[PDB]
Amino acid sequence: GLIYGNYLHLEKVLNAQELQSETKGNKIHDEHLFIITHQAYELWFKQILWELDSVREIFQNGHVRDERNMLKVVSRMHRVSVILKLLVQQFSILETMTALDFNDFREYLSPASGFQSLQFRLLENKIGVLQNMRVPYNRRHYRDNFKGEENELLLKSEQEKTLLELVEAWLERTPGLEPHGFNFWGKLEKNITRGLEEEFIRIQAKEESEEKEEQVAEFQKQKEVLLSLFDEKRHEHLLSKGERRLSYRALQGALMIYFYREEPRFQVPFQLLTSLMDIDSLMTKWRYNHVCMVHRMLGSSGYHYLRSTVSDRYKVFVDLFNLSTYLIPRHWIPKMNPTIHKFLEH
Amino acid sequence: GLIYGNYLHLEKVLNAQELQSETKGNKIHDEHLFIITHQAYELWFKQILWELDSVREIFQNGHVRDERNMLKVVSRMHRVSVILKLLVQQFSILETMTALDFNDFREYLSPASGFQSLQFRLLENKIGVLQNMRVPYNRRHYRDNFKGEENELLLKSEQEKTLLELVEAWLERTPGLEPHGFNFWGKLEKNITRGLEEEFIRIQAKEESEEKEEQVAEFQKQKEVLLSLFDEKRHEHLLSKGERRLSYRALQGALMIYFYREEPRFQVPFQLLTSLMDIDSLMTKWRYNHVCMVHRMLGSSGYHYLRSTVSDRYKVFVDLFNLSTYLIPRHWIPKMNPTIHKFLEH
Amino acid sequence: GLIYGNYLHLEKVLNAQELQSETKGNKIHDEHLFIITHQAYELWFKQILWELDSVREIFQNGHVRDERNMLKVVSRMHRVSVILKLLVQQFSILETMTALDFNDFREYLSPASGFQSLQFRLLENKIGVLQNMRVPYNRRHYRDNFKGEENELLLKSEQEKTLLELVEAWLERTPGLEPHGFNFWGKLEKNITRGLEEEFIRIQAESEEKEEQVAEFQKQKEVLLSLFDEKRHEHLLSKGERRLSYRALQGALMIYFYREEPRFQVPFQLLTSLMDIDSLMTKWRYNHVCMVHRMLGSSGYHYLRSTVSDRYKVFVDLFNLSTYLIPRHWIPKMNPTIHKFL
Amino acid sequence: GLIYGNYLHLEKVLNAQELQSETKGNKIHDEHLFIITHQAYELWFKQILWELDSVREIFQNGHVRDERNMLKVVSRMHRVSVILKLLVQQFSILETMTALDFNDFREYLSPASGFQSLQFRLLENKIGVLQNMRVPYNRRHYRDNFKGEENELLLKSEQEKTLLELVEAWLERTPGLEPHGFNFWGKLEKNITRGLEEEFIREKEEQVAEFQKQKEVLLSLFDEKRHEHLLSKGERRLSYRALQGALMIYFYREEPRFQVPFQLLTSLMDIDSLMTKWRYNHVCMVHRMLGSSGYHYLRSTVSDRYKVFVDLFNLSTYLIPRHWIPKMNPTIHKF
Ligand code: HEM
Ligand code: HEM
Ligand code: HEM
Ligand code: HEM
Ligand SMILES: c1ccc2c(-c3ccc4c(c3)nnn4CCN3CCNCC3)c[nH]c2c1
Ligand SMILES: c1ccc2c(-c3ccc4c(c3)nnn4CCN3CCNCC3)c[nH]c2c1
Ligand SMILES: c1ccc2c(-c3ccc4c(c3)nnn4CCN3CCNCC3)c[nH]c2c1
Ligand SMILES: c1ccc2c(-c3ccc4c(c3)nnn4CCN3CCNCC3)c[nH]c2c1
Ligand SMILES: C[C@](N)(Cc1c[nH]c2ccccc12)C(=O)O
Ligand SMILES: C[C@](N)(Cc1c[nH]c2ccccc12)C(=O)O
Ligand SMILES: C[C@](N)(Cc1c[nH]c2ccccc12)C(=O)O
Ligand SMILES: C[C@](N)(Cc1c[nH]c2ccccc12)C(=O)O
Repeated sequence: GLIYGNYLHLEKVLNAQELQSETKGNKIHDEHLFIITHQAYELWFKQILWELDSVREIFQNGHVRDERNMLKVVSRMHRVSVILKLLVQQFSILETMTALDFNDFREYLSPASGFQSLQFRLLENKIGVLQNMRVPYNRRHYRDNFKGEENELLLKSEQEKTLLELVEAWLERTPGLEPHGFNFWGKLEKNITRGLEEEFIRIQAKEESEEKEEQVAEFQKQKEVLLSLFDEKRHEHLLSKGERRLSYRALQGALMIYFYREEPRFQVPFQLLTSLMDIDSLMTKWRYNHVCMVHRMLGSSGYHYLRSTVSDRYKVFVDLFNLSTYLIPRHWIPKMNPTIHKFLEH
Repeated sequence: GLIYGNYLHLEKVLNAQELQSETKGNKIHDEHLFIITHQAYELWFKQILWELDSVREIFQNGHVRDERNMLKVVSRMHRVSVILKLLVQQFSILETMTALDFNDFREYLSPASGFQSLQFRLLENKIGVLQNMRVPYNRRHYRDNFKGEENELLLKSEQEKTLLELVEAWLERTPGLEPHGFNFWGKLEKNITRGLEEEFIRIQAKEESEEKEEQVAEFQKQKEVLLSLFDEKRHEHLLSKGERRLSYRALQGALMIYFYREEPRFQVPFQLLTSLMDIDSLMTKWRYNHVCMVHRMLGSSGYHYLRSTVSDRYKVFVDLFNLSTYLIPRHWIPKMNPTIHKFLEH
Repeated sequence: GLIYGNYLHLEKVLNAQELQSETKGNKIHDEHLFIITHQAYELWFKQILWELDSVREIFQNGHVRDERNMLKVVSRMHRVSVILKLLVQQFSILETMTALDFNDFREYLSPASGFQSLQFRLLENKIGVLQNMRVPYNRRHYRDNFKGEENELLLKSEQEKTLLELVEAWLERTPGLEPHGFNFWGKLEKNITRGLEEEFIRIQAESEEKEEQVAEFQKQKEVLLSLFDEKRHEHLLSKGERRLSYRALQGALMIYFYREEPRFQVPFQLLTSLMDIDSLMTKWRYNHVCMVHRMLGSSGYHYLRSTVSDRYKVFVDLFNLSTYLIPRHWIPKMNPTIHKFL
Repeated sequence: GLIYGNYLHLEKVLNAQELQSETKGNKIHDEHLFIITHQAYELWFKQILWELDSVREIFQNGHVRDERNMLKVVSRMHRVSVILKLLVQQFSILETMTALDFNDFREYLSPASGFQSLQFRLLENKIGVLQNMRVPYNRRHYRDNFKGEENELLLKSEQEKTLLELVEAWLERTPGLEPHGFNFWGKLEKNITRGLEEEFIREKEEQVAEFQKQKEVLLSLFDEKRHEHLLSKGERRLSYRALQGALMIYFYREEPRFQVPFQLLTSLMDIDSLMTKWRYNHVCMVHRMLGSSGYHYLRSTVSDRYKVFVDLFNLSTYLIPRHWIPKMNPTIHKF
């Protein structure tokens, strides 16, 4: 019969700790911590990949089309964000190691680095970090540090469909964008154009003041932004610059879901969007906590490379965050009368 | 040169995941989570054992006598409590698994259980959980479930000196208890006896009242407690009953440190005492969070056994917690005379 | 315009700290911490009541009948559990206060206690802690400590519909229980009866294993069939060992088993959140007890230790549905025919 | 006798919630959360100020000279770190509010802002954030937004001695720096110079290239003028002597007299870290709520211009082999 230690293959897991300081005849106690910490990180990366790959497959193989599967999708994404939340907290363990003490074994580590985490890279890639959007380290590609089946895996990760791509595809199919249907984008442009007109009238009416002057300038700004939403070419341009990532139609789908999130069919889809943003947030918080530690340990340069990874260029779903820019009054939102509610009702 | 994956023997760590559901031709997704969670726990237990064993050795080998080593001792104990804090939070990850989903692979796990965690047992033992006071599960001894070098290791863990025993030894050597020296115990008994007398007079003077009675009743209770501290035989009795764990002299040492904690030589010792209590607390919080989950997963015998492990019967440093019972007014505390104070400097 | 400090009425919030040790001419530093900690707890209790009362209203006014409201309901319940998670962590702040230091101002507190938190009680009540099932303190009822409008509010809180009651009501209306419809309960009894038989046949196929298998089977059979004894339920209900109506229990199990069906996805989330709130409330109680121990020693401790029991778990029924888990293949197949109803 | 609600003045605390959305006849549910969150933050800031001011006083009144007070000092600093850790987690509560929902009451807030947290500013100042090194928002001074007793308090907070200043003073008095005593700085320069030479005596090019880099850094430690210059720029904060005291404590931390002082240094760095983490978590949220200047201004607060104890972090840069560290034989350890 099956025993715990065997079920968990602890013969492997708990015989994987080799202090290099010890191997070279100068055992340093805190090296053990350094080893375990990373090994735990790698376990959890493996788990995250497990969840993420599973969700990619649900999209890739069209199961997501069957909306019964949305609960599973959101659960696993949420689980990823829970794991990441932990991985952030896990830095607290390694903060128990002083720089002075780390200094006593750092030499036996050269020339190895976290940079060589295949899994971390797989994770970046599978979520949808693009190579053109990557900061080079020492003017080199991240993959040039990897060889063999490893380089092969990393390629597959780059070449196979990312979560971003798969979500984009799914977002494009969001119900309500059909011009022959609810014509969301049309109704939205109209309602915003109308609404803005109304507002300008209001402001013009205001008695010549400095508040008014301010309100006028504000209006100009908002009007610009709000209408920029309907400039597909602006989008295509911002896409090429990598300031956006999602297709124009995917963006429409996402905003559809934002605005109509209470409608039954969009309740769990809205949760998914939230979770995708959570993953981006937590990944960046991981990067920041990593930076903050490397600083404490090595001083001021990897530090600056790392500091550069704490940017929106590494946020895959930055588009979802930026939909907050285009928030309008609720009353401007195209009406979902019972008439046109049925298509979003399950 | 050295590569990350090799340094961390990831060839082992990341090839230790064997879904039994998959091995029996019915892969269940959430099983992977269950495996990784446990594997992470076991990594961290290993680290805790590493820290704990190191601190045990510092005591057993008299390095703790050189007070330079106190910083190291407290840091590592604190590190243990930081890890435990994390392990408690780690349950949040496994709470992402529904009971319904766990039910879909629980069959392939029989007859294995967490009970078979050698390391968890080693940890209990090395801290100082006593078998005499271990709740039996289904009329079984915990060790009877283990065989081979495992059973051997568990025995060694039981027989070799525990942290409690080693701390006890060290506490017995606490400066200030010397009757021919500061005579803390003597001065304390005197000051308490005197103080209590004084209070009684205060109350006796009061006029008969329900208040007076309420006060007299309280005084009797306090007097009882405070004086029970000087009944060595009561202690020896409670020791045999396992309601206390520390020698009478170790108890004196601990209270010495509590009362004079601001004195330089006692500052880090007091920190150590705090950390020992923290470890007990977090260990029991681990047990409670484990229970809370087994309930959500299996419903309500195991559950009840587990609920019973969340008791003071498992609290190794219960004596340190209970020194709060014997708090006296500050002014009752034997004054540290300038000459005397010298013995607590470095 | 509006100023931050005024918007937040900080003239009140940040002039509410009066050290009693200082008022009596012996200021103790750590008293300040003790005050702030509690004040923060109370702020968050107020917020929890705000969320909880809002959700109660959505149920009581029948808005929950319109399923567009489910996202809001689950978000606010989830928000409650997030606040509670914080309130648990908040104990870590007060653990920075030593018992020795607390001892230096404890006297100036008498005879006040956390016990007198009106809000904590309102929260217990509004979730659905029953007075009859409350552990007595000092051989007396919790409310005897309260007077005036406070006692009045506490009564209202006890008498007005609890979250449990309102969820019960809603669970009773769960689709699928209709005997004329999917007849879940019927199909379930049948499928379990059948499934158990099939297992016995497997088992009937002598060994140590066999001995074990049959013992397991016996209990499982007992448990699973006990589910269909409405009388046992009504009995356990009167004993307060269960809380939900038998019909509500059917609704809940319906949702468990068919949770992936779109209409049940967010409802299942709600059930999970209700259990989370119970769990976190218990974790708060445990962390409270653990601290009172470190501070006062060894007995309110014992009273408190008694509050960490199933007597205080309002949705214990939802936790215990794990007992009645069956193989997936036993679950009545959700008719593609009528699937559209769900 | 005393009642809980009265002891805690809950008549004030629990009657301080005024939804502006409600005051203007359009109550929005999530506004309540926004209010409470901030109120909780402010309570905890008050507590932090209480701890911090107490520690400042222990330094300023010379009690820290009596080393029995070090336990109290480190406990309270650690307590600050624990509160800050909580305040970081507290953002998770407000993350339960969607941008869509926040949008429904944001209007009733104009023109109010977190910027106007007197306490947050008092906290920045009392720790030792320098005004000249503060990034302007909208080409404006932070204090310009405050008037009355508030502006007065903020000034006092700027003018009275900061934690940094008080720690600096104390670090300068670290035992061991006496040239006539252990003569740490000399022993250090000597041992380093010697060891570096030996290394030179000993890919090879890259190693030599690295050695040159190393040597540069290590020797830069003894350039008092470089330091004084970097000090005036505000790229460093501590006096040259305080820096020596700190490094003394780093290297000899195991020595009993330095055990708790080393803990203090660690905690000062922890407070810097946690303050920055607060700033970052605030940013990461304003982004999800407002989208996009504020975000970027805030991203600028995650600069080391806001790290008061940056000197303590950077002592990791000047790390030598242990065997280079001047030996503390008990005779000269007697202290
Ligand atoms: C003492 C603690 C640590 C130090 C000093 C440290 C140092 C560094 C440095 C300097 C780099 C930049 C590449 C290089 O120059 O070698 C780096 C990158 C990295 N580290 Fe760490 N690290 C630490 C802990 C960790 C931990 C716990 C993880 C967990 C897996 C980790 C994972 C990584 C990863 C994945 C990268 C590449 C990041 C990217 O390219 O965006 N490191 N680390
Ligand atoms: C699905 C999650 C879990 C379930 C259902 C579960 C179930 C159980 C049960 C029923 C027991 C009591 C003994 C028995 O009946 O075999 C037990 C004990 C134990 N479990 Fe778990 N467990 C879970 C997760 C974990 C995790 C994450 C750990 C991490 C190491 C763990 C470690 C243990 C240990 C060490 C014991 C023995 C405790 C003692 O004897 O004091 N379990 N578990
Ligand atoms: C020094 C810290 C604390 C001590 C010593 C303490 C002590 C006690 C004691 C002894 C009781 C039992 C009733 C009594 O005998 O007076 C109690 C109950 C209670 N305490 Fe605390 N407490 C502490 C912190 C807190 C905090 C931070 C809260 C936050 C609100 C709190 C809330 C309560 C509540 C609500 C009760 C009633 C609980 C129930 O009946 O189930 N206490 N406390
Ligand atoms: C909906 C949530 C929040 C939003 C949208 C928000 C927005 C902003 C913005 C845009 C700024 C930049 C200054 C300005 O434009 O007025 C700011 C600054 C600030 N916020 Fe917030 N904030 C939020 C929550 C909080 C919370 C919970 C705190 C906690 C008290 C807080 C404290 C501050 C502080 C202290 C500043 C000034 C920071 C500095 O100057 O470094 N905010 N906030
Ligand atoms: C396993 C092994 C090593 C690491 C590191 C890591 C990375 C860089 C390190 C280091 C540890 N100790 N010193 N350095 C020097 C920094 N150099 C190295 C590369 N060239 C320029 C920067 C992090 N995680 C690990 C896991
Ligand atoms: C690895 C493997 C298994 C586990 C468990 C665990 C423990 C008990 C379990 C279980 C999983 N699934 N069903 N049970 C039945 C409980 N019974 C068994 C003994 N007789 C009464 C209770 C926890 N962690 C694990 C790690
Ligand atoms: C505000 C004020 C006080 C509290 C307490 C609290 C409650 C009871 C306490 C206490 C603190 N310190 N000692 N006790 C004594 C416990 N018993 C003794 C026997 N008679 C009844 C009281 C918790 N939160 C508070 C907030
Ligand atoms: C109480 C009241 C408001 C706040 C904010 C806060 C600050 C600025 C906000 C906001 C909320 N919502 N929108 N803005 C606009 C940002 N503008 C203002 C200045 N001009 C450029 C940026 C945070 N905490 C609060 C507490
Ligand atoms: C049938 C569909 N699930 C349509 C779809 C796409 N994105 C959505 C978001 C919310 C609701 C529905 C959708 C599909 O084609 O996947
Ligand atoms: C020399 C000594 N380390 C003395 C000692 C024992 N316990 C203590 C507690 C606090 C301070 C000192 C001690 C020893 O005998 O180990
Ligand atoms: C229309 C309805 N909301 C039906 C209902 C009740 N409970 C449920 C649980 C899950 C799904 C639907 C329901 C009502 O009658 O309120
Ligand atoms: C006597 C002294 N406490 C000297 C002092 C300053 N910093 C220190 C650090 C560690 C040890 C001692 C000191 C004082 O003058 O305050």
